[PDB]
Amino acid sequence: SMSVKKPKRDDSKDLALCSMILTEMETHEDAWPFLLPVNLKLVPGYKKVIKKPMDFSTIREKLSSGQYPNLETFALDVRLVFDNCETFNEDDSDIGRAGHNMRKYFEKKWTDTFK
Repeated sequence: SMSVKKPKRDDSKDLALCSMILTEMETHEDAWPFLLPVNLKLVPGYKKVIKKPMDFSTIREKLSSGQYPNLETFALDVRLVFDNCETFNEDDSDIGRAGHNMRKYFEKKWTDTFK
């Protein structure tokens, strides 16, 4: 509360470390469904159904331009990429499997880097 603070966690490396995680996600072989925004002119249903589209290139631009106020808002956009994927794609599809694999990969890197 006022004049009552928990000990200050060192957050000075968060930017760099979120960048590294995102590089590793970008270079995974199963990243291909997630590298670029879904083309809303060419994919029927996407625009209406997915209220908040997100992809790796859009996270990379937000990160590089100081649009993430803290590491939680960064994790929320990465998870949004996978939650979108699950909303639109069957589990038993190449893209559906890609999303589950990438989510697992992300979550482990997140815990190992920060928890």
